[PDB]
Amino acid sequence: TPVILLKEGTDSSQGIPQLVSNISACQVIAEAVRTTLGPRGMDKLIVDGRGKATISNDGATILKLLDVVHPAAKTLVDIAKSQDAEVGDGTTSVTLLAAEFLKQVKPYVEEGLHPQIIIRAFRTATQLAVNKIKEIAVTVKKADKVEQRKLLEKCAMTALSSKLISQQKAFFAKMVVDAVMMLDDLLQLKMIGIKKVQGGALEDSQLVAGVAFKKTFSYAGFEMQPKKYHNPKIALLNVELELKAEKDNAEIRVHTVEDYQAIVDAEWNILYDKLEKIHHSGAKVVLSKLPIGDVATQYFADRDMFCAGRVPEEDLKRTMMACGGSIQTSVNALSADVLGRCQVFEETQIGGERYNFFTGCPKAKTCTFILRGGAEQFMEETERSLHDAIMIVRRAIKNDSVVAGGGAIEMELSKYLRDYSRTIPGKQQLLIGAYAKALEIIPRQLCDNAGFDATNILNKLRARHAQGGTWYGVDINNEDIADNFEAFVWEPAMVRINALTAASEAACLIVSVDETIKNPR
Amino acid sequence: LAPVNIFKAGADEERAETARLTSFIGAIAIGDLVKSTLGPKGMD
Amino acid sequence: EYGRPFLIIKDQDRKSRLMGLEALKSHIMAAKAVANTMRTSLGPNGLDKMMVDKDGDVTVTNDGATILSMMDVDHQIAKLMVELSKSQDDEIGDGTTGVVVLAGALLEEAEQLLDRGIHPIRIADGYEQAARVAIEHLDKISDSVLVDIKDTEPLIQTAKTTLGSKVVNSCHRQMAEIAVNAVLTVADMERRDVDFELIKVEGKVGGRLEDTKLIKGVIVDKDFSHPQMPKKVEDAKIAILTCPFEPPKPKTKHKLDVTSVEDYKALQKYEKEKFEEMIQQIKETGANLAICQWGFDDEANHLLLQNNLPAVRWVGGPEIELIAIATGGRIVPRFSELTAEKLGFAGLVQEISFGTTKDKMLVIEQCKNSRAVTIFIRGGNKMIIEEAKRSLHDALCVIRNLIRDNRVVYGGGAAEISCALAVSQEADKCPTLEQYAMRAFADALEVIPMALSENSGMNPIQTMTEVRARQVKEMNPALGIDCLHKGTNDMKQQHVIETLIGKKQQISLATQMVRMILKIDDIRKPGE
Ligand SMILES: Nc1ncnc2c1ncn2[C@@H]1O[C@H](COP(=O)(O)OP(=O)(O)O)[C@@H](O)[C@H]1O
Ligand SMILES: Nc1ncnc2c1ncn2[C@@H]1O[C@H](COP(=O)(O)OP(=O)(O)O)[C@@H](O)[C@H]1O
Ligand SMILES: [Mg+2]
Ligand SMILES: [Mg+2]
Repeated sequence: TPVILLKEGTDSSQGIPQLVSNISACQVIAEAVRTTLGPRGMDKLIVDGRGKATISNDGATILKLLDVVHPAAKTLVDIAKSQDAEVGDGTTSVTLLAAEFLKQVKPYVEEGLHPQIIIRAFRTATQLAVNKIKEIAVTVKKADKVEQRKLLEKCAMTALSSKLISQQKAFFAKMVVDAVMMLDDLLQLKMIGIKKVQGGALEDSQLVAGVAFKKTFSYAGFEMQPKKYHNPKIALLNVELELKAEKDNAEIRVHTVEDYQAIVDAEWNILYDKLEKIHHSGAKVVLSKLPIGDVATQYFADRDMFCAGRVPEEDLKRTMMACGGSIQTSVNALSADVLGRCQVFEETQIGGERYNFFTGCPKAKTCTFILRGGAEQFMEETERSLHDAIMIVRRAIKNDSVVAGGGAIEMELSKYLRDYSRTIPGKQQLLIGAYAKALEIIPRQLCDNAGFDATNILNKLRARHAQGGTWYGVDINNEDIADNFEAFVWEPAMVRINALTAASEAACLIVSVDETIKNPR
Repeated sequence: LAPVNIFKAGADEERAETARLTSFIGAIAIGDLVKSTLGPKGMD
Repeated sequence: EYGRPFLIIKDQDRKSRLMGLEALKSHIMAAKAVANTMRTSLGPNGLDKMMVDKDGDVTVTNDGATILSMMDVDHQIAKLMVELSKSQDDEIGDGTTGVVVLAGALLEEAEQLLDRGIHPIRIADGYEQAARVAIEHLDKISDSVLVDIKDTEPLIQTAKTTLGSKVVNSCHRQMAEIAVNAVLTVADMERRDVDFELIKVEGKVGGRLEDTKLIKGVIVDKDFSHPQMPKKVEDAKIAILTCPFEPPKPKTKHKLDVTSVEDYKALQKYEKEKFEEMIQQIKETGANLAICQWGFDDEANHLLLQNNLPAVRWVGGPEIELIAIATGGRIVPRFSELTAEKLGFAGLVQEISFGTTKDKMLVIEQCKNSRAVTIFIRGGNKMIIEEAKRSLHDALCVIRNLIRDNRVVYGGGAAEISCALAVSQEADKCPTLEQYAMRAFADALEVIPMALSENSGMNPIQTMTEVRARQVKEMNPALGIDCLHKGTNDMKQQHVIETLIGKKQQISLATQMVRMILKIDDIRKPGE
């Protein structure tokens, strides 16, 4: 009391009440994104301190924009981020799953049960569920060259069914599949460019098997040179082409006016040497990351050539990959093997802007998207929707197993776990039962968002699954139950496996905390 | 006036009657300010 | 365990929230307000708005895009409406105020359906299907025009229709013809593209609005470099230079050491030798007038004067390239590279002087076939000049749209009435609870004729019903609202014409924006 142990202002809480409070906070976090799930899901608008707004349906984004400061609640944000990083789809199912796991075992915690029994039960249940998912998933060994594209198209269509571009999904899915059939063996995401141009309808978006990029700042003379070519050769450069000092360290000392004139002529001779070396290689289009002067612009205009400067590095690498040359930092050897080759080059007007198009390359490992919308958040949400489909297609190319969506696999796992629980005695039975009952929050949320009676549909689904109907889920349009494997609602098994592992890990971590201490400041 | 606020704080809007009243008052005031200096016997 | 107030979100005590229909309803209200501001600015009988800037400047305008751009709004739905209008301006250029009215009417009509127990996704789906039906029907009633230099009459009629709603309508035949001539002179026909950097629009206060003219040359805000040079040339051979009239100078660091008297005298001779050399190099090639991007010296100025060769100083880069394209010359960076084949030719170069002020301007005219054209606007107010510029831009954009696609429809509300009839007829065959959404779309598609009638001083419901009955009875989709009171309801003989892409864009863009608005159910924002 004269001298205290810790610094003044340290806040400590311990016992059952703090665990119950943590479980309560997780419910609020899950409620924040509860009604964004399914074909009938809405979306949220968030405004920050500066005034900019953002409209989203993606769970990870919404959780990121919320300034959560509760230590127990931050875990649900972390698991959503991890799920987004790994598979790219399913960042709301995991949150609801974790919250339901906590809420179903809250009453047992209230009775005074040791949390390690709960943790053991969760670990056993998760292992059993993952093994069942790996067992019952459908795969084809040597499917086809055409039955291997249709599967990816179905996966993309399912991935787009709850987004802003749902009505045009059949139009978009196709495109994204093509996008990932050109991306080599590493499938780098930087090889796909996304360009967003204001004005236009959503059906005016396009995919170019080639490259396209915006017009750069230009000097006088740019409007006096041709703007269409048929078989051009492209020179990609990393050299600054303008009249300038040779080096910052340079210094010139001279004694006669004749040598003064010679020095004056030397710079022009150097610049013209570079320009003639570029010209004699046969190139018709030149691109450079470094500035191009007005003298070079007029020189190229006088010989019917096209030039661009300050091109972004990503666009230049993309052009290299599409056309097949190499970036040159020197002009002393511009051979035929270091130049690109396209089939059409053009500059076109797209809704108030000018865009350069290189098209007609069949050896291209690159595609580019042009998205047409009506407002900034519209194209941003379109791009966010397309990213999920891209990631799903990449994951589906490697491992190709598919399970049915709509809640079929949730109910199958719930039935399996309930059948397993009756075998073992003790509190393990009750805990496995709670875990099994927590798995049917997905079909219930689908029905609730749609606007049905969830109790009747859940009873019918339970009866259908217990009898026999492995792939039976909810039909939203017909307001009933239906086979979701013949209605083509497919999704890779990695999504469910990762979601279960992450949700179980978060629940186990949150349950095992005894007390919380906060230091001042 | 609609209950929802469309404008920032300090922004202002005047509609038909008030707009015409303001415009006509301003124009007539400007005219009568300088009426007095017209013709061979105007003042300064 | 006493769940006392525990913190989840930073600044939880000041932030607000709205959930459910109430939030939805709020959005609708905001949208309606915005639309009700623009409704009175539609048609040939519409009025204008006056915006006072943040620094006190005044702008009198009629464009929807500019109106929504200068407003400072706080509600997010208002900003979405502003951006919808801006996008329509960006692609088409005309029809910036019809789209916001259509969106506001659509949102208003969705309210009663929301009150009857319909999921907003169902309303959005019905709107999308109705929009597809309307767009499919729209190109079935469209006629082509023909785009060719010889005729130019349909294009003049289209520009007249576009300009009929502006304050420039006191002389809109002249301005329509100016716009069509300018676009036809600049346009590229094989690639079907035009470039607005080759059209220079600029105005000067004073004179009369009818003094506005078209110059198939260039006009710059400069004058000759010596007060005693001649004010006109009639066979101009233009030499275009990028180098200043000074002795050369290397860019890298340099020093010239003077160590004696002979070195001093040699440098002194070298200077004037350089001056005489550059003047002689200019004169030898046969040039008659010189144009420079940079400044001169006193010696260079007097040497240009003494050798009977006028010059212009300190002209900008874009002006240099426009003069090069107009006169057919080439831009050279040195005197050594000047040759007789790189000179441009101009039939007349003159220095024009305006009224009691000291200003001057330089005009280059009577060039050969030129790809650069200038619009010269006059008027007695600055606001008049600004609005004339905006109206001319609208006309140019419309003619560009006609260049891109050459089939048109008829205005006055005829197209909207026909589309509404088609949508309702299709909706009569839809029994799957979606007929309500289609009928809402058809009802909200009929606010344009009603707005036109209300602005013109007639009675909306009776006029619209009469025209609808006539269209059903007869078989012509070219019957609209007689806004100018010429007696006839037929828009094909009244010559009211609009582009098809404009209508298609209005419908599709408004529908997609409405669908985006309907999807939102939650909103979180900090308090103030
Ligand atoms: N056509 C469909 N019919 C029924 N359910 C569907 C359909 N398409 C998708 N779903 C369901 O939507 C749910 C996911 O919605 P979504 O917002 O994508 O959540 P997440 O991003 O977590 O996957 C999945 O459980 C899936 O079963
Ligand atoms: N002579 C006319 N008679 C009837 N309607 C007209 C006439 N001229 C224009 N309109 C109508 O005016 C509308 C255009 O409104 P306007 O004020 O020009 O702005 P915007 O073109 O941006 O909609 C068109 O729907 C057209 O049908
Ligand atoms: Mg998803
Ligand atoms: Mg108009």
